[PDB]
Amino acid sequence: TQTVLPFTGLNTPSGVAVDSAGTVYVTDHGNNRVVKLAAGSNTQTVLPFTGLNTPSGVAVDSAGTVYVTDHGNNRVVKLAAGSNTQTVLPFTGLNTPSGVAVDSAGTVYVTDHGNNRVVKLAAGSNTQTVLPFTGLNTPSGVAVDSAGTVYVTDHGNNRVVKLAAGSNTQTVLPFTGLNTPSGVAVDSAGTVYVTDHGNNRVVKLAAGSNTQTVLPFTGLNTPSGVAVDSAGTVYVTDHGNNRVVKLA
Repeated sequence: TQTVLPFTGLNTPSGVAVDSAGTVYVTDHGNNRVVKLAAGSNTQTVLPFTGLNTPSGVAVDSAGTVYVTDHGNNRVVKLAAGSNTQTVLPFTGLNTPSGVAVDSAGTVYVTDHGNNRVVKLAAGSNTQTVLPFTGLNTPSGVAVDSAGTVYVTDHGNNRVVKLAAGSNTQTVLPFTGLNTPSGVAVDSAGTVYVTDHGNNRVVKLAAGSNTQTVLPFTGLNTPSGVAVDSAGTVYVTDHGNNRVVKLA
């Protein structure tokens, strides 16, 4: 049984993320803002980002710092926890950052939609590293697990790829029948979840498995972002329906 979250006033929402407290963050892309809801509350909070233009992905780190990708201004911005200071991360050469993820060490991973690459920047660094994915076509969703394995939605090629921590060669995950997929997420068991945008469904694949499961969402309409919390609850931005839904 899915539950609709009590967000209000969303338009064409994009990324979703969930922090360790169960607080859910949504990129309300059509309104150039990020909104959050705490577990159990009915009051949503608009975050103090300024100057966003066509945001898409959102991530939240351990300390509560929020990262958002911004298509108009072609940048990734950080909203500092507490101070609420907004800074632009010093990525270089982006053409339209799509997805963002942050790992336990504060390293920020971004999909570079126009340049068919994934780039990462450690905390406070002026060195960005291009990850050795190959043959991507308009990558969008990205996620990183506690091991450092990176998962990328290769949107143009209707597939999901991973680069395991330690490896130099990507693996194509054995998802089947995806169509223009968008968001991706990974839980602490290594189960991967993907928004199969073009077939209105969310699909999941347990670690080391070859058999995917279709999650029992209903009435999704062109879904976009996906996230999973520490209890296994899956959150999907139901983009075409201007809402966010969750499934325990």
